[PDB]
Amino acid sequence: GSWEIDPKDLTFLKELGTGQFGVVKYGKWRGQYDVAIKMIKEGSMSEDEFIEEAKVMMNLSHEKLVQLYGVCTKQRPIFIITEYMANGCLLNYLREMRHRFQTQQLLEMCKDVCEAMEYLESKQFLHRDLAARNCLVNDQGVVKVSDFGLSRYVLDDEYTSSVGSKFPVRWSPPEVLMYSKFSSKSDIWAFGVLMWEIYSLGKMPYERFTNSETAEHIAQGLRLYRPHLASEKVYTIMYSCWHEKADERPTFKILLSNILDVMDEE
Ligand SMILES: *CCC(=O)N(C)CCOc1c(N)ncnc1-c1cc(F)cc(NC(=O)c2ccc(C3CC3)cc2F)c1C
Ligand code: NA
Repeated sequence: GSWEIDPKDLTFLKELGTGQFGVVKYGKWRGQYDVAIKMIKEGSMSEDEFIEEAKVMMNLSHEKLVQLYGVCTKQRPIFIITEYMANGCLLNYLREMRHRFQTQQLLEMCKDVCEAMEYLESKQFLHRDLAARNCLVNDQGVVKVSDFGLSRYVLDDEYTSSVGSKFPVRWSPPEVLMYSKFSSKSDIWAFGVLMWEIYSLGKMPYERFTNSETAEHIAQGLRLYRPHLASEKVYTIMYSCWHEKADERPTFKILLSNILDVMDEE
């Protein structure tokens, strides 16, 4: 009935880990509904800017998005209440079950993310930090996209600056690195890297390079190799995401149609 949640309705049960804004806890809303509670660390977020734009994020609704339930702002620290995902982040899930993953399950993961991204693209809403660490897995093995657009409110120069140690260089196209030009085509690039993370079973992209060496090699035309579990058709799809020219990259609508074609073929 309102996006402002009463913190007295929340029960804190277990710490889930730490994100870009600090501690995130698992809990219950009104003792029944499972929730993730982000406890926004002091000085980690542009809180006023986030609160002013929160309603747009609140209205984003799709089955493949980790839902934003509401906020607790009449306090300090503020809370962000989200959908809880029982299997945690995709990156750790891939690493934990690595040699038990089948190619059909890997394709299904790509499809789930692609559907979420096709929806964000239709809303002209940028994720800005799409990667396996920012995708979550529910109890049914469904992959959902998490923390879309939250990148904009980070107060941490190491993360927001392209020359910073926490900036997601390995998921960034050249126009983001050089010109800070974010678009649905920069999310396309990150999605290609994410497909590679899925098919490589959670390997770090360009592991033999530093962040600076990655940016340099990519600018010179180097691309991620075909993972062992990726077929020629799967590699063609992820590779199409890495066109040097943003306008020559496919849309998420085109990517989804290509993923469904591979699914129907196998
Ligand atoms: C990858 C490891 C892992 O499993 N983690 C971090 C736990 C996932 O836990 C979780 C669950 N199970 N459901 C919903 N939400 C979470 C969650 C927990 C956590 F500790 C951190 C986060 N992520 C963030 O808070 C986060 C990360 C990155 C960014 C970048 C600026 C965009 C923002 C942000 F809020 C989650 C989602
Ligand atoms: Na192979």
